[PDB]
Amino acid sequence: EMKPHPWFFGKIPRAKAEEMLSKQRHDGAFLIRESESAPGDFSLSVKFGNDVQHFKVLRDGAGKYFLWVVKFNSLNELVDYHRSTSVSRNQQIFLRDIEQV
Ligand SMILES: [Cl-]
Repeated sequence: EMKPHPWFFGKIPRAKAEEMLSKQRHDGAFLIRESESAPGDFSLSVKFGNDVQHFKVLRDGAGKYFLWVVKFNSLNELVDYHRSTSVSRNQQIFLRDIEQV
């Protein structure tokens, strides 16, 4: 019973993603947005404690997506990968869906 993903927020400003995620209770709560500072690139924003961390979604020459090293044919696969491998090199932070209304 296929539903849209609760993590894609399109073109919300960086600050608005911070505003929204700061109200989430659980570390790893996250969203993918379309960067305003680098149009055509995506960004990943993630709740951690009293902070919101931002990551560039990077592309290889073939248009595969990655944060650090492991890359995927889709944002959806990148997201899913990072539900169980940390997005961060300084903390263990695993992507989890927002609590949505
Ligand atoms: Cl890990």
